[PDB]
Amino acid sequence: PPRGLLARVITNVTMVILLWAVVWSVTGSECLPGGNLFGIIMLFYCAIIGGKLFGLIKLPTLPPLPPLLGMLLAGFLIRNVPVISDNIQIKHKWSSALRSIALSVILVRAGLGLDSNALKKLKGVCVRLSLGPCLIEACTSAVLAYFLMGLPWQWGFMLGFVLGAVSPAVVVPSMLLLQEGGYGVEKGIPTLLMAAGSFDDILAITGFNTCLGMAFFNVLKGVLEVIIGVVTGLVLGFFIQYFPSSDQDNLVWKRAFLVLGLSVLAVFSSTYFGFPGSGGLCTLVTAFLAGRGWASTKTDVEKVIAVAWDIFQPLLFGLIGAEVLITALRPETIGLCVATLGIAVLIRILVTYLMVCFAGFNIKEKIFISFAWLPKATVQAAIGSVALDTARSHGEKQLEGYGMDVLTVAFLSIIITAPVGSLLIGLLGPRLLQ
Amino acid sequence: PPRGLLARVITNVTMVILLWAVVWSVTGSECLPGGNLFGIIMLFYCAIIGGKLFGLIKLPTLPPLPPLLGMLLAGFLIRNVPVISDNIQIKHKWSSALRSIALSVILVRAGLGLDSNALKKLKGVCVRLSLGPCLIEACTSAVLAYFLMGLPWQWGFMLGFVLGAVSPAVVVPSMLLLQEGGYGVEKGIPTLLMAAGSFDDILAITGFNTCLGMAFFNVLKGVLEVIIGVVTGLVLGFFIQYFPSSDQDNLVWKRAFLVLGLSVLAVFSSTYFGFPGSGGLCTLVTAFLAGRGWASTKTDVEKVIAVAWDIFQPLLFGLIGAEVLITALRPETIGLCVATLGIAVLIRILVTYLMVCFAGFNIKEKIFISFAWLPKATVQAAIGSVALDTARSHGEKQLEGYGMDVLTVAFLSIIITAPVGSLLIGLLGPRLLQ
Repeated sequence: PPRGLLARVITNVTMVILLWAVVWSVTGSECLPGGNLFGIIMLFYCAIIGGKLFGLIKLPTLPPLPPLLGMLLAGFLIRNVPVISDNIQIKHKWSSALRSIALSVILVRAGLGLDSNALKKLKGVCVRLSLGPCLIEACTSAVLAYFLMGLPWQWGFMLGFVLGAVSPAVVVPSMLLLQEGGYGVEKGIPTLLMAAGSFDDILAITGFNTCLGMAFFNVLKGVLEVIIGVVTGLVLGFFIQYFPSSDQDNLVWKRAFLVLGLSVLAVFSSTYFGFPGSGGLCTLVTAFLAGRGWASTKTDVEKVIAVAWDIFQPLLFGLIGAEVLITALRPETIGLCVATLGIAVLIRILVTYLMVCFAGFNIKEKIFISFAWLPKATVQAAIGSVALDTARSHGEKQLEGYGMDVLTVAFLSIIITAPVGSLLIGLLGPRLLQ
Repeated sequence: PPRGLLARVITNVTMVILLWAVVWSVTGSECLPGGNLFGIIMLFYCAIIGGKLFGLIKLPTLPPLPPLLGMLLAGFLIRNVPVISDNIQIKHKWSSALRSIALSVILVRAGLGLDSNALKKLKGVCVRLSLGPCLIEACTSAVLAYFLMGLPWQWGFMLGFVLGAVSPAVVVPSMLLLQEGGYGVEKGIPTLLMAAGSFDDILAITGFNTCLGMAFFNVLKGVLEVIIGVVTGLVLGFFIQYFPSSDQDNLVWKRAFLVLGLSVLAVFSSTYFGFPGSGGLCTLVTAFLAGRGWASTKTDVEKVIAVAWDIFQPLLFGLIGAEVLITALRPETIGLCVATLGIAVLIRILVTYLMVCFAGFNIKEKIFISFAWLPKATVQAAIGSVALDTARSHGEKQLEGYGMDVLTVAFLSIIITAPVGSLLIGLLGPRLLQ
């Protein structure tokens, strides 16, 4: 009599090797332990098992253990071991492309899940929260960094823009899960945070690019990117609410690919044209415009996108933590960098609390919004790599040394504020605004 | 208001180009019109539309037009036009690999649909039908060709083996439709023809290889191929009836994928090792062992394999008909080749009729069996291409001319007897054994 315990494993093993051989025939060395495709699958599995372990094995009693910490730790262990990192290697273009795709997935889901009429009721708070804390934190961090490390204003201002950048990837999943359940009456608070933390990305890169050029105009170029992004999103919006009608079938599957596929294509086309970052605004506008014109087909396509986002979630964080090979063990008095990021994070809490004292937020809503700007994600990692690449083209040792310090504080910030911030908002949601 | 008729096409077009752009990013090449992957998709679509046109627009009134004729014409047009020959091209390695995969699909489906206890009731007639008419037809064709074309016995014997060959790639779909429909009482007649005309490929290639070596031992090697195939099939048979059990879930998809993958792996492993054709019998034995196990999910997985076979059927015919550019317009007294082909077909009818006069087949069954061995398939094309490759390595003008003549008659035979034979058996099914 066959045994189910000894038959499930055998069947799965045979299926895996059979599928492995098929891809090996069409690719070759990629499926070999040393290759790109093999590394992506192994990194995907490593991130999956890391998330499961962090939350089901050693989870804390009262606060559930978020999988974000496990994903970053899994990527850190993979890259920071020469024998392990030898087999799994990923090209820079694939890492950048996967980052752009995953970032587009979380943005379109936020726009699709955003509630209408929220902008009309309160738009000033969203604009002030998008511009206010980002500029104040960058200035305060630059001043705090100045006269402490010795680097000039060109490096100080550049570090401030990189350090202050709210990341949609780490906040949107928290808001949508909270919004689906809901505590009390959600008066647009989840929509306010989701929309506000999107325009920040454009300003952060625009300031970073302009400041980088000074260390080597672009201010007007960034404005054109915002204008183009709105126009491109608006044009694509009318072609998703009109061509797909009730006459067509398979509405759930057909239109989910359409909105997601155009979102990915828009970002790559904008980046290839010469003005990156306009795609991030285009997908949000396209998703918001589509929701305006959907025939109550919101939750139908939300489930498909949610599954797609859940797939890319381990993949996105795995790439972020798998690029710390250079500074694996380089003790260079990192305590000073901790103080610089810690003060700026502390200032970030205070300024965000101040900006939400106008109306509506009486007592508890101020605290939740202030703590919702803690986590950081790929946005810092992408610009940080670009700064290193520009530095290591015609720069001498001093420029290389300064660039290394920027990487250390930027990587450390993602290690600290991302899992703690995501964990804090998860447990404080049912404990602050219920 | 949007119009569904004018929007469905637009939605489909946008989806296709968006999906096409995704492949462009993943694959650095093969996406342009000059790529081989683009040609595969075009050939697949051209064969699909060709089959639909031949049978739904200009179909004859009483006899339905089979799609086999349309597939051959569609492939012929693509290759036989100079401006449509260089823009779209397909490499030889992919064509050879796809032929083996398509051949494996029809073999496993034929074995799965085979009726149990059919071999035990009458196996002598199956062996005689497999060996008798095939060898006699090859000998008669060589003698008939001799004293007519002037080629020596080395070329005459090789032509006879290539000309005389029964392939299940065409007859099995006709038999399965007959089995599914049912007329009167089916005493294993469809299964008898499928089983007898399944392992004849091994004998055909063994004779071709033996004759090629003499024209440049193999008999002993061919016997070993049969022995290895039976042993591999027997061992693999117990691994599909035991490991996949009712305890697991999604048996329909899991078992169908498992048998398809193992069949492909066995054929590729045998071909790469140095003895091609052994995997052809191995999948038949493996399917027979799976059929004898009686998993009770035959019809559940037959539909899935039938859909897969229906997908690969235009692809297999498209590759065969896309290698006729060499002999597009070469008038070299082809009437003699037609006469030799007609006599060989006439000889095949007589010998097949003689071998089915033992028992059971009273009047109508003899006619059906004789007409069931007329259609031919890729078996001739594969060996014919090998003969051309061997000829064009150290051969002079006379050998080159002889090799071209062998291809012309072989290509002509496939063009004639395959669609006419398939059409003839299709209309005679409900009119002979009713």
